[PDB]
Amino acid sequence: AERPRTVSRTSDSDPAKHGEQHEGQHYSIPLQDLKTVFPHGLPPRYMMQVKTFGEACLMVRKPALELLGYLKNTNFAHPAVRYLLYGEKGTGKTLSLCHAVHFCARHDWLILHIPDAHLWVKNCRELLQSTHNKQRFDQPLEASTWLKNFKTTNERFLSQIKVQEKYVWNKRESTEKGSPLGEVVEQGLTRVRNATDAVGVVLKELKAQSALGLFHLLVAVDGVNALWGRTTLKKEDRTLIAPEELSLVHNLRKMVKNDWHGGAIVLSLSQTGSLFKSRTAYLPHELLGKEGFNALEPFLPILIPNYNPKEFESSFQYYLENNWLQHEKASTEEGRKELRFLSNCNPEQLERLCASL
Amino acid sequence: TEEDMDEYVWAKSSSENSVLQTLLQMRAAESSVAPSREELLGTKEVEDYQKCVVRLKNEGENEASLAQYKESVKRLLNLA
Amino acid sequence: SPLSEYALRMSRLSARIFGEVARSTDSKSMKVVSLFSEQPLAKKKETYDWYP
Amino acid sequence: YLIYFPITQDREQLMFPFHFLDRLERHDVTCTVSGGGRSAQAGAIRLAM
Amino acid sequence: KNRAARVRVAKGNKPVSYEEAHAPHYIAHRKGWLSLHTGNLDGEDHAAERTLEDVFLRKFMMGTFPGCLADQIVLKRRANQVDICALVLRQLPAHKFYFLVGYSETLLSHFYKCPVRLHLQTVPSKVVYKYI
Amino acid sequence: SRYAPEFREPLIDKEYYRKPVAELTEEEKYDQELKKTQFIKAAAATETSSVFADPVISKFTNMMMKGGNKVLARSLMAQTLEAVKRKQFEKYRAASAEEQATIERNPYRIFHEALKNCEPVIGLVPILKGGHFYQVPVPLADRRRRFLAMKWMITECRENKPRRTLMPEKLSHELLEAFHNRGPVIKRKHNMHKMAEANRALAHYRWW
Amino acid sequence: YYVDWRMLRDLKRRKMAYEYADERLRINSLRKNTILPKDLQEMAGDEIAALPRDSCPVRIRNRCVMTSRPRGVKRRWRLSRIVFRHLADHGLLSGVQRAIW
Ligand SMILES: Nc1ncnc2c1ncn2[C@@H]1O[C@H](COP(=O)(O)OP(=O)(O)OP(=O)(O)O)[C@@H](O)[C@H]1O
Ligand SMILES: [Mg+2]
Ligand SMILES: [Mg+2]
Ligand SMILES: [Mg+2]
Repeated sequence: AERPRTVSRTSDSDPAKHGEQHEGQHYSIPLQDLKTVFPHGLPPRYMMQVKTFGEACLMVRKPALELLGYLKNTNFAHPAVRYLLYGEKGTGKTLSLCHAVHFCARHDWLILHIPDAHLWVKNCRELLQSTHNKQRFDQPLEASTWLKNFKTTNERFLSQIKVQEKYVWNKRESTEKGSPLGEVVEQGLTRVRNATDAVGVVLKELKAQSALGLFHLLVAVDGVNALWGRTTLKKEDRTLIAPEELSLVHNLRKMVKNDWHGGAIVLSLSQTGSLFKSRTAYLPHELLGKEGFNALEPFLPILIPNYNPKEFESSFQYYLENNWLQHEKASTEEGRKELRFLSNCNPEQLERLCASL
Repeated sequence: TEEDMDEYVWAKSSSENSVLQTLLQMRAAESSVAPSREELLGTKEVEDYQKCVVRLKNEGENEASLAQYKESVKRLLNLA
Repeated sequence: SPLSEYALRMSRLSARIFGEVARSTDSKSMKVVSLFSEQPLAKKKETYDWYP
Repeated sequence: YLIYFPITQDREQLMFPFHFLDRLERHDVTCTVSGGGRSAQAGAIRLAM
Repeated sequence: KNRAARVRVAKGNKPVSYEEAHAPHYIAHRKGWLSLHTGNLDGEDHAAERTLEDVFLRKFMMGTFPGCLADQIVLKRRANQVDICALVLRQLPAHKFYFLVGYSETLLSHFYKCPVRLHLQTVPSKVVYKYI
Repeated sequence: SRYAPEFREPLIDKEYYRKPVAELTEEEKYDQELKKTQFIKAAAATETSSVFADPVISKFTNMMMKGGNKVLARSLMAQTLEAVKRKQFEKYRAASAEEQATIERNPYRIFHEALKNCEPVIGLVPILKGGHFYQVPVPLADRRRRFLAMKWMITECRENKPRRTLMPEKLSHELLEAFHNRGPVIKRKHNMHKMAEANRALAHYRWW
Repeated sequence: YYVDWRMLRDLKRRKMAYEYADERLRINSLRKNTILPKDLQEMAGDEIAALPRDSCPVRIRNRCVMTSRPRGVKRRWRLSRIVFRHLADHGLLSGVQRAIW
């Protein structure tokens, strides 16, 4: 029947309203919030679902409800708390983190969202050296893409916040103290050479100014296990580089530390895209390693499991509600029981199996 | 060094520093006068957190052992 | 990973006990140990007594 | 079985015994397959189940 | 056509023994092995030296008992002992066999430095398995 | 074959075994009792009682497989079905209520009706008359008619596509353009029929 | 008498390699390293060269012990394929049978 179809949608567009009662219900993300809060960070296959269905709807789940609860009770005076979303492949870690990014975005937090951190440690076609420190290297294209997305999300706060120091981009170009933070972002996009340095200024400024009570800061890094791992980038001597050497990686490692206050850090682990890690590695120590684990502790691990019986029915009815499951036998009880076995209630596998059907 | 050791020793480790640093920042935010190192690391909250980290490092890491670590962090960090 | 002082000094203590090469020896120079630890081909009973 | 058998066709081969007798979700199986490849191991389990 | 160790058909007047009748593919199926040593077992050495001794020991017995051998000899090695089991026709007088046994044993014990014994079963005439 | 000729092909129809005894024709009823005393071949690894298993598509997959790479061929077919479902959903949403009714969003029904349209009914065959071979129009059999439709599809997409296009994007665009009877593979069917028309004169040469 | 003059030359090569085994070992060891001066290594390169050519153990060829056939030999029995098959096909090799499977 369609009894879970009633449970397959909720009218509470605002993430604050959500609670345990709303579990297993899909809340539509407003169209403006998709083009502002989420210009990046949504999974690639989910983005295909948003285009075809014409609407983004994120199932409310207990893991993402627990996280939103901690964010509501955040003690800004106390140091920032690192929340680590760890789970098996396809369980929904990225979209559980995107749920937290929506809650903070609607309360007027300053979103510092790194959509994927594996992209910064592999397949780089332009790798320059840094003037600030000659040991470090600069990734112009990787930094330029992030800045354009960071600009879109936080466009409102780019005029209020203002630099507290003078930054000399070139001999002929410098940023006077007091100018809006938007100017730092504008120069980075204008001159790609400084793009990897504009990012460092942005991260440094926000971290320092957040403690002054002007704004809250959500450092949401998905794929954080890349920072303390290995790279597949080679130097001019054909010798592999290390994560510390890279400029973007080094700046971020500071933001994920609990030595500041005025915000919260939400981290996620992703074995997908990871370098030199097994396919069946999901636990925090296996993916972070000894260096990554020690860096982040004390952290709060939040397990993202597979769909429970209530959530699987809600997802099954959501696909049926949009006419996605076009096979004649999919709506039947023998189809549903089959799809439960093959997918095993895994969110990603269920989306893949239903995609072909 | 720490890397050489086969059995994790929380005492004089990266964990103890990270825990002590957090507790120092927590008492400072409370506006309390700077406390002693032994005072911060003698509390029961820190005792349990030591036991949980050691289990993850020595006994083994699993969802059950990670759940125990989650509770200790909540008590140590005064999270609801 | 690199070998710290403890690791390297333990490795030399082990080699000293088990009668292994204790110094850092190139792959080329490890043939001298092989030449004098293995019976040469011409000294094996199969070779010199190949024929009745 | 979703982890051990990342391929759908191997999982379908494990589904065939139970789906045929409409006994899905009514039994708990513990398997121990050694030898062969992915497809040969799914088939051996199908017969054993 | 295969010509190996096959006593070919004539016109039904050729006597053949059990050993001769069976072609190589019947080895280990209908007929066994004439020599039994441990040198061809897995992880065992000195197959070449046992095989060379067999070739010589067969040529020695043919010459030492010329025309007196009813069938191929059977060689049995146990420990360092060698045992030669030969079917011999009753052509020679009895005392001559005692001489050739004493001679052939002592000579082959001082040549291979092992205890060698000769076991002789005398037949009235060659045993014919079938006429082919 | 390792199966003796006495072995029987397996029957993997779930409903058939659970039907009431009276609902079965006595011919079908007879075979069941006979099979109790016969040997049964083991089911193939791709033979299941799944409700989503379609023999036509399973056959089409095997005709795309190269070198025993079943995972890749099955993956390409899954991407094709998805590429067709996503192409019809886009058209459906961007269409009026009147147009929306006609649009078909079932990929399995687009695949089957696309192939049937391509099927050629009559194709030229070499037939021997007076110790000489002539090309005489012949009625193609069911199996040969079905094979030709699939082979012509897998061959237009494999070859006559841009270098950077992918098979799920060429095959989807060809199944959809053969679901409306306006494609290259339909033109290939129209050539086989056009050639048989020219050689109708030799039709009577057929002896069956 | 050995089978042929080729087996005779091979036998002598095997007896001169046994005589020069220790010598060619000690001298060649001085060359197979990176710890000794290159002047000594260049000189040891000539002392080993000066030894008689038949002392070199790579000039030995394994021949059938009974027919002196250079190729086709099986090293476990030291017989050519032709001689091996004659003994094997007659039941004279202990445990050797035809392979049917
Ligand atoms: N809360 C949710 N609402 C809707 N769909 C979801 C949700 N969680 C998971 N899914 C489904 O599961 C798929 C995979 O989710 P996601 O990529 O977020 O998981 P993940 O655990 O981060 O994966 P990976 O380990 O590959 O990084 C999504 O594309 C979607 O189809
Ligand atoms: Mg993810
Ligand atoms: Mg000669
Ligand atoms: Mg040679």
